[PDB]
Amino acid sequence: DDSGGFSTTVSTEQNVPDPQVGITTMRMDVSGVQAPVGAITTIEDPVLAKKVPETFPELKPGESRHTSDHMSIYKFMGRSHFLCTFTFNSNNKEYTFPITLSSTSNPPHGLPSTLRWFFNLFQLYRGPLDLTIIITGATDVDGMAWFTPVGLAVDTPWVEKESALQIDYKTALGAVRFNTRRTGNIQIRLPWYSYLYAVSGALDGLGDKTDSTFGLVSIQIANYNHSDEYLSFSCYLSVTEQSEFYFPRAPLNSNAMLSTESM
Amino acid sequence: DDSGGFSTTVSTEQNVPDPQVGITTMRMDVSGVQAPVGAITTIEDPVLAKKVPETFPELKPGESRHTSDHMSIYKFMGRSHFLCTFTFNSNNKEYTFPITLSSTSNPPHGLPSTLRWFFNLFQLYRGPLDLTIIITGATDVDGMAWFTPVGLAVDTPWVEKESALQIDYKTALGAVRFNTRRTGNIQIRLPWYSYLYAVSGALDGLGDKTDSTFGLVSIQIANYNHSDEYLSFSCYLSVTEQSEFYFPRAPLNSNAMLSTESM
Amino acid sequence: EQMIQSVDRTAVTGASYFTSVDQSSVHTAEVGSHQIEPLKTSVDKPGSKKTQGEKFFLIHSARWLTTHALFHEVAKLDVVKLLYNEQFAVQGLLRYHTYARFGIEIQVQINPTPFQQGGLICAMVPGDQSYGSIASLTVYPHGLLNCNINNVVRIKVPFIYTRGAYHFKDPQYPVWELTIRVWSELNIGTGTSAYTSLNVLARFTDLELHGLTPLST
Amino acid sequence: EQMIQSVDRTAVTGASYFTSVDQSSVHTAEVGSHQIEPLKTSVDKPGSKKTQ
Ligand SMILES: [Cl-]
Ligand SMILES: [Cl-]
Ligand SMILES: [Cl-]
Ligand SMILES: [Cl-]
Repeated sequence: DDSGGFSTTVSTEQNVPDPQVGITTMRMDVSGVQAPVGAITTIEDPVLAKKVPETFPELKPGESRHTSDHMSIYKFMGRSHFLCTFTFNSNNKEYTFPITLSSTSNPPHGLPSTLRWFFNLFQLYRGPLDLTIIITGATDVDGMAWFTPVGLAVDTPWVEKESALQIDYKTALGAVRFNTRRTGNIQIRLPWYSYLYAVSGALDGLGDKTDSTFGLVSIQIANYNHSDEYLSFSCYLSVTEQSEFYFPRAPLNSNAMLSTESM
Repeated sequence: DDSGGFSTTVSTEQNVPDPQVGITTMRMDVSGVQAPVGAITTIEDPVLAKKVPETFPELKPGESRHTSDHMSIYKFMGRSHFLCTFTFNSNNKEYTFPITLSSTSNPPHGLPSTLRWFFNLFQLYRGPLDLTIIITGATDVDGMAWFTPVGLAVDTPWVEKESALQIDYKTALGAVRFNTRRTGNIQIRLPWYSYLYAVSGALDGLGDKTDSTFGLVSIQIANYNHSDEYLSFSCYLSVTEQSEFYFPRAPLNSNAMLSTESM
Repeated sequence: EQMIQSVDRTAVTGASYFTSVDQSSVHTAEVGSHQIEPLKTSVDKPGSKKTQGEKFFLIHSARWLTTHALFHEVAKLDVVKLLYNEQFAVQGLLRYHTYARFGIEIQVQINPTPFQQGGLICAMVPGDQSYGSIASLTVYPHGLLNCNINNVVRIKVPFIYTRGAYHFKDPQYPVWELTIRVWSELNIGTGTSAYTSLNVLARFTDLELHGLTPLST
Repeated sequence: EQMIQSVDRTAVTGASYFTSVDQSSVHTAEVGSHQIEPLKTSVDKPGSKKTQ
């Protein structure tokens, strides 16, 4: 140990990341007609506990019928999962929602379902995210959206109100404009712009207010005479290849897994 | 600088020990018919100040007529100088005097004349010392003497009294016995036995009580019917080649140079 | 033509994080040099970052009882925060640097008499336990204790945080929250001691200190 | 021993028939350099003794 420490017994890796593949394949038997020594061990000892488990004679499983391995985070979370949804009531108004891993913030004012679950499987996250948002209802409604990084000015969260920000400021942080008639959906990438090294969901109050946020999104409508239908917005997030995940946590207990029950 | 320090100007040795010999010899002119650049300098600057002084044209001095260099500490202090003197009044009594560099302790209860002067020219001393003591007066008086190291039991200093120490103990520290009739003088070497690295004269109270002492000498008489003459003892010390002297101090000012005025 | 030496006006000196600019300077005087003890006055490694900072210290110590129900938290500790305290030498380093990053080594030990039975689990959890499943604590760098088996466990981890370092004087959120819970109720036979005390040891590893500061809070 | 740069007191500047002697001088600051029109703004010989 370079830290000036010494020991007589060893120190092996405990709970090592990505140990085996997630699809049945051959990376004979898997164990058999020999003697299952891995049927007994002293779990308290980290070394011994890694001894491969084996109890009876088995054969090699074989090959899975499907191409890709569904257990590769990149591919799994590659399926843009649900994030949140809101609805505009008056014209020339705006909504601003934060992207917060916080296990504390319960939906709708917080991370829901899968996304909630996923982001609490590990301690640190960093890297871009591909947000995609679906428009529901209205038509011929001009709209705009911008990504605001943690620690900067931005209209009050989880609240529909008249923007209090200079058009200049908004556009300046990089923004996008669209119209319900011509589209009905937007898929744009959110940058890893933060003064932190990474963000986390599992935290306590204080840090849970600064270090638990990727950033924020703000959507502002225009030309929406409410003589028209209603205007709904739904947001979904998908992890990118440039996204990283460090240190595995114990998954959230079921009682804390919540979902925004609707339809 | 290995200490993580940096500088732009240099750092030369200041006041270097044993710079030149002490006897006129050639270790042409010493300076002349050139230009005395060493006639001017900025004494405040350590470097410049070392520039060799020269004001006028001089010739080489030549050779001294005497063999040895009187300025070599070893040879100079090689002349056993005066230390102290005391006189016994009753029989079967003993005297114990400490060898203390302390500039504080004024004689007779302290270092006198030359020895006083010398031991304050530098900060640290260590190494054996050749003590030699002259007996005056009486005769057929059996006597004994022993060297006691700093920090151990020993009869009360600067005081004539009846010893309070086991004959065993005394002899144990290494002792010597003699008789006035057969001799009248004793030259024995004092060892560098101390728990310290070195001792010093210039100190303040506290340390001036523990770290300012080589050790102590104790002389005990016997068979001295005071119907006889008086018994006087005189001690002198001479530095040995195994003696070391570290770091030069500013010499004691004259007012502090004291001598035990007698005859 | 002979040039005659004149002092060097301007100059710059300093050491570590202290610099001086002097306009009416002169050279520096030095005497003698560094001496090495031919006979050392002390044989221990001379003080160093590792000596004083990367060594072990007793953090907290509690009791584990027969009364403690399953999953009972026998201890919840802000490991880092705990070390930062006059009580331990490492403070001397922390007390003067604003931030620092590092790894940790934890040693937890107890002394159950073979007539006792049951066990505990010790986990190094970053930040807060949040709402993680108590039953899945094994996921975190952990150590399991079983009376019939071991009476000690050791865990070693690197720097894991959202920030590039921890701020002592005024932290954001604890780096590590070491949790110790009852993994299997501690029962015994009539007469045996109904408890066992427990201690926790901690030390920094690869201690990177940054920014000397005079503050204290 | 590292020598540390200190300005050059005295100096002499000028152009054509004008000279200056300065005692508490310093160096001259300049930016960019002469540019030649890749597309001339005028095609006549630049003014010269002969021109005029
Ligand atoms: Cl409003
Ligand atoms: Cl006679
Ligand atoms: Cl007496
Ligand atoms: Cl005789």
